[PDB]
Amino acid sequence: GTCFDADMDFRASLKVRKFSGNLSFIKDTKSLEIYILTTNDEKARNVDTLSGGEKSFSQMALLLATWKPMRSRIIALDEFDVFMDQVNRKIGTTLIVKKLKDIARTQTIIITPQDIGKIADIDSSGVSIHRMRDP
Amino acid sequence: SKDGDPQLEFKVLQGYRDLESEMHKGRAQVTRTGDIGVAMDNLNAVDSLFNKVIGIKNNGLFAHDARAMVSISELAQISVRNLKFDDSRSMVNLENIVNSLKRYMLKEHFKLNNIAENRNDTSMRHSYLQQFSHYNEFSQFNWFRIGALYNTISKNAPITDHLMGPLSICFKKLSKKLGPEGSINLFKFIIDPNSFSRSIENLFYTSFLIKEGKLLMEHDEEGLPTIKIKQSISHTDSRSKEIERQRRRAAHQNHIIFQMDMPTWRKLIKKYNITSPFLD
Amino acid sequence: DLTEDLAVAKIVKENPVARKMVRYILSRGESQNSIITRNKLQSVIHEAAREENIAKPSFSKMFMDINAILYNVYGFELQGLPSKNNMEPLGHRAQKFILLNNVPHSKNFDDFKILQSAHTYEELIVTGEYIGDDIASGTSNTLESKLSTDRDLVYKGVLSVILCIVFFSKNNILHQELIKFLETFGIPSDGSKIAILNITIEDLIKSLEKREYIVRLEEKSDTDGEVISYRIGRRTQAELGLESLEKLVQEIMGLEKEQTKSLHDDIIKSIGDSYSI
Amino acid sequence: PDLSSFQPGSIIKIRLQDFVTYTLTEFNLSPSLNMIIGPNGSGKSTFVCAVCLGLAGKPEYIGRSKKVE
Amino acid sequence: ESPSGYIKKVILRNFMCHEHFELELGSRLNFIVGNNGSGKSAILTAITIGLGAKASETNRGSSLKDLIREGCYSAKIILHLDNSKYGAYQQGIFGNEIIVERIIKRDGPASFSLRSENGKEISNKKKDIQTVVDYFSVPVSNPMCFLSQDAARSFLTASTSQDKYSHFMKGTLLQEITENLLYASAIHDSAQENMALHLENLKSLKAEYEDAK
Amino acid sequence: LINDYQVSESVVKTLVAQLNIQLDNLCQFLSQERVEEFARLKSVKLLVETIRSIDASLLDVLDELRELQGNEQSLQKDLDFKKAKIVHLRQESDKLRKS
Amino acid sequence: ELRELEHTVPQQSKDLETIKAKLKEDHAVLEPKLDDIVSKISARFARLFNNVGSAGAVRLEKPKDYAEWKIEIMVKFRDNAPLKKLDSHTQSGGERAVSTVLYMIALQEFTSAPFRVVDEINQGMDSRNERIVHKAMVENACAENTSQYFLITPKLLTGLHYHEKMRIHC
Amino acid sequence: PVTGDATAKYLLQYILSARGICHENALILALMRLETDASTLNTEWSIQQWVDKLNDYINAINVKLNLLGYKIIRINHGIGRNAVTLKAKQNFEDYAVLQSIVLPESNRFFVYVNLASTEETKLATRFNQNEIEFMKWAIEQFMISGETIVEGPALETSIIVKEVNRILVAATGDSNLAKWRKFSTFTVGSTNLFQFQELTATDIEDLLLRLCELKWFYRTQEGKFGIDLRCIAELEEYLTSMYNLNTCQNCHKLAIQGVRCGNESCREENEETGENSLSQIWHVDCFKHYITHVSKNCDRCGSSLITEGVYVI
Repeated sequence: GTCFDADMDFRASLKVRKFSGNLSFIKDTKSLEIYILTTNDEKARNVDTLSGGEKSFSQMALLLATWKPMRSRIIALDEFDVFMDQVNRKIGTTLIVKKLKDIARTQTIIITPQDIGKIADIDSSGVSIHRMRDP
Repeated sequence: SKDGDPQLEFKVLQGYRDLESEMHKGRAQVTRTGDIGVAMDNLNAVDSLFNKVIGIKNNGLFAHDARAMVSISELAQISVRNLKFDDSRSMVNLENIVNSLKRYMLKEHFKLNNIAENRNDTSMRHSYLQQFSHYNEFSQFNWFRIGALYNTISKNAPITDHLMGPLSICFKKLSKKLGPEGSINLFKFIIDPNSFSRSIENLFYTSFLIKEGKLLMEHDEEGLPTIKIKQSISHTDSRSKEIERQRRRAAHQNHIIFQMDMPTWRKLIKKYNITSPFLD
Repeated sequence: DLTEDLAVAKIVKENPVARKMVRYILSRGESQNSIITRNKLQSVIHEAAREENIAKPSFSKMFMDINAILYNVYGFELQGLPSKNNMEPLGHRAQKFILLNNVPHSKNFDDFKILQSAHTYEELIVTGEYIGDDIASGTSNTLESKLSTDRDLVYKGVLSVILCIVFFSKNNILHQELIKFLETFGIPSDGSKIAILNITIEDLIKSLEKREYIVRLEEKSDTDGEVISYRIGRRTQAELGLESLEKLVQEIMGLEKEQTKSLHDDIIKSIGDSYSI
Repeated sequence: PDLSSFQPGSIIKIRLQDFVTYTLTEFNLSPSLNMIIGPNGSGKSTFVCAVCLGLAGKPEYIGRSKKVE
Repeated sequence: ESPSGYIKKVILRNFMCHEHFELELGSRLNFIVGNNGSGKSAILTAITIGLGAKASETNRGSSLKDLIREGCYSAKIILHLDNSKYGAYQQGIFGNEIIVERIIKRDGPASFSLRSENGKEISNKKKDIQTVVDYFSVPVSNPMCFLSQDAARSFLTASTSQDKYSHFMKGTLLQEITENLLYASAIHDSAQENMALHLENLKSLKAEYEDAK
Repeated sequence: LINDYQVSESVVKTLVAQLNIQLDNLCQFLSQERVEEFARLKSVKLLVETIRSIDASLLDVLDELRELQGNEQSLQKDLDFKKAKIVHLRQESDKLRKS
Repeated sequence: ELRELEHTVPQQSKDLETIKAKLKEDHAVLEPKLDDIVSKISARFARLFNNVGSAGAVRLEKPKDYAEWKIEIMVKFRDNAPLKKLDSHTQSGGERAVSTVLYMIALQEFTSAPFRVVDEINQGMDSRNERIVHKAMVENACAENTSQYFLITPKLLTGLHYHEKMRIHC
Repeated sequence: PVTGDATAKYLLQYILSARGICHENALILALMRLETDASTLNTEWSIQQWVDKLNDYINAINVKLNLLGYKIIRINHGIGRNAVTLKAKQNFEDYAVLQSIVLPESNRFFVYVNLASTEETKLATRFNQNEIEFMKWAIEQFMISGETIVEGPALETSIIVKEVNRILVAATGDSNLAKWRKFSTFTVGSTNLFQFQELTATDIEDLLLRLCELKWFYRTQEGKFGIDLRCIAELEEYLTSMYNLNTCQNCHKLAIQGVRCGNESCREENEETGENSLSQIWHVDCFKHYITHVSKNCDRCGSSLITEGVYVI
């Protein structure tokens, strides 16, 4: 059931970036193979042959699919790593916002060192941004 | 969603949370009275709870179930050996010996957890040893007792420490010799005749001086950096210089992307009237 | 007391080499709680005789004088270790000697000192810690405490528990048996250093068998491979007397003193063939 | 210069053309010590990318760029 | 519609990051923009402490003394959650908002406080606060319930098959249930060999029982 | 252009690996992300990295002794089985008295 | 079948004893090389911490099983804090980066590769530690036939210690 | 010999089981237990005769040890009168043998020591020659770092400053110039002792741990390594013959803690180090006895109490 839920959440998250993917969980060798479709490939390939931004996107999608089966009301995330590119980090942030503002059964407390109030819109409902005094 | 209504999960969570406490508080009575029927009722209740869980996934109670079953199994397998081998004759084997040798509970429960275990339940002198087989680690038994008991009352060995017998038997020197009041431009070290590879020496070291925090230097309209020989504090402590560098770095720093291969570079030597390189 | 003390002053003033050798024996026996052999004794006494250009005296009289001095000044006595191949203690014939007092033990000082040691232990390892650089306060030993090592005391405790384990093991314990015993006690044998002993179990047992506290037995066969047994050393037999082990087991049991009877025979039958007497 | 002064696998001359932003790189390397002390963004990242791509390594390992182009 | 139990206001009293803090958090999403010298966040540690999560799982402080602000003796943390929407926990007596408060002093164990909407104290035992934080399906024993900086920076650099599979197995409770199952199998083998020894002893006692019939 | 002979990427890889300098080796090239990764590395992988940096013969002998340790552990289980077989031999002596 | 087992046990027993003998001989011949390696790296560790002034130690853990052979790094940066393992809980990222770069420069003479490449060390840290590390590397590089070292610093500082072997370049 | 020599050997064994060093109260209660183990119980006995007979027995055994070569030297303590016992849990154990076990004045200790300097009999107690030289170098660094040239106004507060301030306000309560900006710290080299050449770090660090837990080195609340009372009682003349160290107004008392000012009128300049290197040094107890008696002014050619009060760490 958890594998099915992770697969459906993965495909739902990848449909935002007009991509198609699936999961393949095997317990014989304890390895997880992920197939991701590129922009123009007509075939889903492994994430090892993908770019850094696509790898970060797949990692974020896997994290979302692993966290989705939980029913926790309040969660928190602070000091996210910046190994990914800014052009991909922006798309990942918009994807996170669009996925977390649709459902109201879960409340998230995101802590980002960079500015989000300037690059992202404010009129979008379900988004609350706050700042403190710079030390 | 009726499938997995939170009241069922809350109820089973509270049931596990107080059942584990009941087991932890009744393991002593189970060991003393020797009646495993309490563990049987616990297993029956666990099976019933799991049957009510069947249909909805719940991974939180699995760890508690594993802990309960491992505790019951170890308690049974230890009480079977610690039980009297005969109906009347209480066989004092090596197990009873190691139990009576590891019966000290002065700190691991009396001081670490601030709990006082009960002491009420020839042949009956065997039910006070099964409740002392849950160490799972070495820093719980008071080895210090048997340590201090040795060489004092049992071995009476003279432990005396002997006294202390064997003990009782390149650019810095150039800037200094140039003078602190003397100021030299950054474009003076680059101009070198008969060599077209020495112009990449100083342009990477004197990039900016406002970060150094010496003084407020005037911003040039052309964009070339400026530098003035001034005294700098030097201390052995790392933090004393770190806080100073951090407070000096608080000033504004110009970030210009100017870069070029020195167009009309011969105009520098016209005013800098130098031919030999300053650096040796 | 003045008559006995003055008699020691006469035999000490007669030859300072006696004082020299008795203080050397005391230092060698108290520095690392080690043993002394006979040949070393003759070598050091000959060195002292050649240094102080005095003819070498007899052996029995010198041994008696050393015993009297160490018994009247510090209360100790140099006890000789009986031979293993031969087995009356050989006072002037044995090849191994050890210092040990011959005083009747008290019955309240042990309780007070163990109560004080427990009061300290309540503070030493709070939350699984250890005194020293970890503890903020520098006076970790409270400037006054009857432990004096904080390292060798738990070592002596482990030694005593090993002695009891081998005692109740019919004087014949297997290496795997003691390994699993230390495992169920809590001391791992996977090779990790002990947080308090700062040594492994194999180095500990090899230093113990080197300390002559335990004797190893090696046997070779076809189906058993390399079997190793452990025996009680003669030093333990000379140190731990019958009343000493009786008090030890009655303190370990922690029962009433009225049931002390009929237990001496049980202890004798459980220790097995451990004493040559 | 010397045989024992240069360890096996050492590079002496640096020649970068039409690759780095400066496009004209001639760096002098010494067997004693070589340091690059400058401000951020002056071209240190480009220099390390050039010297690691001279080995023809994987561009995704450093994470600076996706492809060689 | 959004269920109750969500955070509304956050305040920190005598804390290392912010000795005097005040902020409002929405029900749908909460975004915080700022910089911190230390690796720990400004509100994550206080929220995890107030919700019942131990500092050992957060790996932020080695001891409880370092979490206290320097210059003060007690560290006060207050939490405010709304109960006006669906899924209220005794809204009649606890009002529209349930306030939980935890005080961490230098000496002795940490102090707690359970306040209603008016601010009156009801109880002090940890079982009550554990129940009120577990009723809203908020698990504090799961380290993935609150994503820290170290866990995030270690999971983001795990974009390979084996490490991804190990991280997925190390999810909320997958690693826990797998290790529980393997330990159950191991204790089953040990119990079965112990019962084989007991069966040998019972065969001896039955050979003796031929003298009891 | 090596010795006036056109090569490919694999030739450059083996040539640079033969000169004891590599990019995958964490003791020859470091960066911010690589330093942060090396700081959080376990001790066993740190030992593997060190033995890779010093001498591959250490890797060979280490894997050899590891597989031989696994083999001797399997043989320890085998000798436990043969001890069980000795107990079965005692049972067979009892059955021989029965016969 | 037990007589057949009696037939089959001698070769398995001699294989057991031969494997045990080869294990013990391999351990005996492997101990000296790892011992000298760890002693040399600990000597370099102590020398570099004497040069920088901080405190630290490195010890090799040798369990009974060789599969879990682990090496520990015990660094004590703070005077009040006792000896602590290298982790993110005891110290911040700066001390961890310092330990990593000193461990990298320690294994420089043992590695056969000539040049060491490191960069991005002064990110939010005091440049005094990096200056001390650079001056220690300079003092260690005064000898002949020394390994090449490439140092890249995000920032710079004036009033430091210079040598005749360094040259400013872009 | 049934009770006299018996109790003498008992007290000697009890004082040796504590690494030579033992509290006066500890020996007093030990002798209480000895005298209760006698034939009759002595209830009508006050503390003065008890400590008198205790000192008498200590002398009667010290003469014997001197006839053998050792000695039991009694010295005072640096920490003040009412602060040596207020450390933690004055009496560990109630279960008092007598109806009352109290002692207001307890500042004198006892340490096992000899008089021979060569000692050709002993070669190594628990450490070989390398560690012997290491300990010698550590003692040399501790001695050479006793004096300072400049101190900070930090006013570190662990043990002695509060005691000396309490003594000052008990004698003359002003609390105006007691916070002096100059100190005299003898305990130096916490992390400086880590700098060693021929050995590794783990061995020296755990050997230093074993030393400070073997009653040979003491630390402070901050963790400052120092030289405890055992060494200053054992190395009586070794700390004065090698390096000139001054004593108090008594016969011979090595002062490591107490009061020391030496502002400008230092002693003779035979050596390069000043700050009263020949005389004019008092302990905390000696300073309390001086300020509570006649001649409140110091004997160093005039020195007011305002400039005095310098802490000696």
